[PDB]
Amino acid sequence: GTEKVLRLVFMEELMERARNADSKGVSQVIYDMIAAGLSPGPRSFHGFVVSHVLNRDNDGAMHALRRELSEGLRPLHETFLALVRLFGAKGLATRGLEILAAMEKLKYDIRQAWLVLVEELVRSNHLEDANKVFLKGAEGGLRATDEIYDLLIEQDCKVGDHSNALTIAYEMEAAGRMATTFHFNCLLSVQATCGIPEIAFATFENMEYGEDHMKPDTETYNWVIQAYTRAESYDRVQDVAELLGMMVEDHKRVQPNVRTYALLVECFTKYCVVREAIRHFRGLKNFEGGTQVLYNDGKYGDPLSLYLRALCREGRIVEL
Amino acid sequence: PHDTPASQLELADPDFYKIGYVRSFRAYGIEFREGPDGYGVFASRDVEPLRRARVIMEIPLELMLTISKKLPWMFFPDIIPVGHPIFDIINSTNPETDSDLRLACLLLYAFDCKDNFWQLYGDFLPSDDECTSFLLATEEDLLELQDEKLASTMREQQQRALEFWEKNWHSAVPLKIKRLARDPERFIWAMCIAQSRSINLQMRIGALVQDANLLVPYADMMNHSFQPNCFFHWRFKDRMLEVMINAGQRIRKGDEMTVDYMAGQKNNFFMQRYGFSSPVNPWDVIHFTGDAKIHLDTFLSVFNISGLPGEYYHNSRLSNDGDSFVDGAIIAAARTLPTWSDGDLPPIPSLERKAVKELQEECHQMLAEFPTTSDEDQKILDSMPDCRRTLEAAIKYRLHRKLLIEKVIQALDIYQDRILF
Amino acid sequence: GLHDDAKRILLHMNGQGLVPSSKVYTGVIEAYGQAALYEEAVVAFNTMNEVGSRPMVETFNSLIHAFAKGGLYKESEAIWFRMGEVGVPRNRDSFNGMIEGYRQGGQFEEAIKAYVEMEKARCDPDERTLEAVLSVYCFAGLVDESEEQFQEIKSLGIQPSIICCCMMLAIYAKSERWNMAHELLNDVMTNKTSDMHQVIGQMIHGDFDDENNWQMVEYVFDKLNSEGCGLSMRFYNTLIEALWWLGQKERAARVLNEATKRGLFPELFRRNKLVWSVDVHRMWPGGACTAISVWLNDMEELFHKGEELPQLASVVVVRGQTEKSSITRDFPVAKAAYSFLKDTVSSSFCFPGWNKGRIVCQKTQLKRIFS
Repeated sequence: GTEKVLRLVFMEELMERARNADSKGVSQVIYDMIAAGLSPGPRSFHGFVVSHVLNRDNDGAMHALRRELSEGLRPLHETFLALVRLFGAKGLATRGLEILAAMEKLKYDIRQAWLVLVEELVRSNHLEDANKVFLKGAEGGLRATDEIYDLLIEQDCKVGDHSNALTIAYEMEAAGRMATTFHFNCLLSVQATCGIPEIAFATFENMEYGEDHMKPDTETYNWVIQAYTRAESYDRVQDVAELLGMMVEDHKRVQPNVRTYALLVECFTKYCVVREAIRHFRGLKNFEGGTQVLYNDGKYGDPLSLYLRALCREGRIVEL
Repeated sequence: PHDTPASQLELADPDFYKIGYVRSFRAYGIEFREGPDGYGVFASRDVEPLRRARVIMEIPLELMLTISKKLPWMFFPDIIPVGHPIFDIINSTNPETDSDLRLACLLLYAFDCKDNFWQLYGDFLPSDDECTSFLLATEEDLLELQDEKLASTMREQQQRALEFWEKNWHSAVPLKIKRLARDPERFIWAMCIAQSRSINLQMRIGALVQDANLLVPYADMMNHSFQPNCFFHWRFKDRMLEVMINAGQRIRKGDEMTVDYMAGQKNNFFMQRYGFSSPVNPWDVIHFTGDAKIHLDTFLSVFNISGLPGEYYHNSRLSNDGDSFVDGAIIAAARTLPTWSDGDLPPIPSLERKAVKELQEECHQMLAEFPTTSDEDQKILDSMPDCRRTLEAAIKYRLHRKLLIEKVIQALDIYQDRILF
Repeated sequence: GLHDDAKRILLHMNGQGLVPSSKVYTGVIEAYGQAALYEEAVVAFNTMNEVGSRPMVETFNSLIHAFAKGGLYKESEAIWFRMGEVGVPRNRDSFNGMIEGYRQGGQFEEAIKAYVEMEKARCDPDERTLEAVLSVYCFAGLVDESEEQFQEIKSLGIQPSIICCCMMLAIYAKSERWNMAHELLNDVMTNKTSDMHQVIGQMIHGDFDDENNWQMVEYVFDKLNSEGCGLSMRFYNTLIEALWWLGQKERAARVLNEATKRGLFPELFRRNKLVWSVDVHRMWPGGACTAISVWLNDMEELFHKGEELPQLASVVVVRGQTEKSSITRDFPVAKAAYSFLKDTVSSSFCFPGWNKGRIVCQKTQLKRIFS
């Protein structure tokens, strides 16, 4: 009973110094326990580790972990979790994997720690490191949460890495979770800027003739219209018309937006289809900022200017 | 003679297996043993961890009763002829809420329908006395439940059953309907059999894939467990329901084959639908209004719980035997206990001690709320060896809840002790 | 004996992207052992093994010297087996450290066994080893064997070494004699070979306690600190043993206060709200008596202040792997500590249950013994 009474008073100051991030005070308390005869435990070095972590110091935390391991006591799961979080914040993916292997040889479950590692690596802007760590974990046999899948896919598609996004999608579908319209739209966001209008159309046909959860949305039609419109190899004008005809699904939430009208006007302008271009520009006028969206920063030939020139040349000056 | 859970029971009648066998039901590696609680399935062969699942039961579709879930009522075991008013009774029901009524009507008609497997299978079904469902329970049992919500819900379900019987089975009804359930007790027993032995699975016959509620023979004789050894898979080519052992699990001779009903439900739903309660239920919720909050991470650490909040298991590899205090009860406690997690801030011993003492006070209050103790309930249980199954289920539910509260108190005490090491 | 400076040097070398060397790790583990920080030296050696550097004989003998200062003979056997396995050849300094580790703790026969092993492998034992052999009979109750070893050393010895002469004088002091055999004690001042012997010879036995004279003995003390700090601690310990047992008990108190000035004996006093303890792990029985007396006298400095008492007042005696054992009686420092506590104060200091390698007193008990 007396040993518990002493351990209470000692651990009180230990945890207080740990929560106020005084590593020197924690070492003093540990040496005080050593002198008073109270042998340290996995809970004592936990305070030292978290005190080193809260001060964004990694070498001190590694020294504390090595001291705890030399003490003959198995480290707690919280200590390894904090070390993994610190390594993910800094960006040391290899040391994080070493910590994960150290947890695995100690029979600890490494799923939650691996998820925290990949999440911190994504947050720390180390996207490729998080991707390769996730691939290693998937090859190992571990599973991931849906939020991790969505975050990885979205970040890889925003960066422009379609390969890792497709690999993560394949691993997700292998793990039992099917893909929804969000993942397909994220993939098409990268597939449209390739320059080949047939790689996006394959995904569009996969979505269209698939299940209800993976059915296309307005963003999908917009991406495929952008892919077909900005081609550089062939005509691709009847393709846009057939895609617009397929886009005619009133009671399927498939309604046009500003991007749809802008892309349709641009396409019909580039191919001298002035009547349908005016038809869609009349709809684009109703949205606020639609002409600004049509002028897509001037990167693609100023489609608004091309529309104005097409109106001027034929003589339809009232529409001008 | 090694002591095994199968050895304590007695083997079942040869006929029970035979009626299924002549109709193509096949069982591989399992034995049916009857007992005081009822029939159960046990293993008769040592199975090492397998790469893939092994089929212990193959149950054809022609021995089952199946009703579709959605509005178009499709009976693939089509035993109801066209124009029969039993279909008029079945269709005159709400599609979403009440599904046991249609299954009860179908079971009654199958009992009436000639050359049907259920006519022979009904003899092995539990009788009104053997049934443990709370639909066949007196007001004394509902009062002994000591829970007003559950008693009220069961009374409301009994009232619904009586009202449905009085509406559909009126005097002017044809004789073919009247012979189905002449007395309301027969309809209540049919509803009990439907509720306590219903399986919700997705089945594919031909080109149609649908979800339906089915009454499958020889698959309802498997008891309930939260760590199952088998699961109900469907085979569309042979149009049979197959029970397969989980892959990577080792089954030894004498073990009891078990399946999971309602994975993730409290003991209230179990006691409501199947009339059963388990003290090791990992999904039980205890409503604590105390402002105190324990630390979740340190709790799972001291009790060696690993995994995400959606999947909790005791890592017995780190456990190195010893601690057997850990079970589904402490998992349900950690799930229901108020917890706080703020990054990597370390817990304070004084605050956690105040929290656990407040939690112990609240738990003692809640235990004093019930006008009984664990010892009194156990003594009442052992005092009555032969009695109504409903009263035994009620006192067992009370004892299980009291033991859960006591184990929560003990786990909080062990946490307070081990946190200071 | 710099500990913080070693940590700063290690941190700067790590930041510079340069791995340390065997000599750097040797110096680090030596400094960590000087401050009784055994765990830090152990983890430093483990990092030196993991980083890829191969531990040489110097690393292992530094480790055995660090472990020998407090008599950690159990880890000495482990590091000796590791030396035998790794392939490094053992040297005379390692054997001397092992003998000193045996002498500081228990198992006195193992010291003469290690000397026999010296003789077997043609170790050619040196002067330090011969002083350790003389100390072998010193700890045990053998005054007869102290004379023959002193003569065997003097056969080749130029003059009685200061540490050796002080140890022989302490041996004579253990024998029941008030002023007999004090001619060897007074030979210190008469002998002119050592300036220390000239100045402190009257100090050790006589009145050199004069303040100006004390300034001179202070000069003689600070002039010999450059020996390496390994033997200067031994010199101060022998001086403490000589002054207290068969001399003015108050006179020995100055030597400990003198050593505290330059930091020769750190880790001795630890003061904090939770615990107040005195570590006597590396000190000899007379040093233990002097330190416990000074500590119990400093307990009275809080009397007029009425300061908060520590939750546990402890006296560290043995800090090693063998703490959780029943070999507490064999340790000589434990004998002197328990004897002094039993004689001078009430029987309120006892070996506790949480650890058997120290002697502790509760706050309520320390308040009672203080009154």
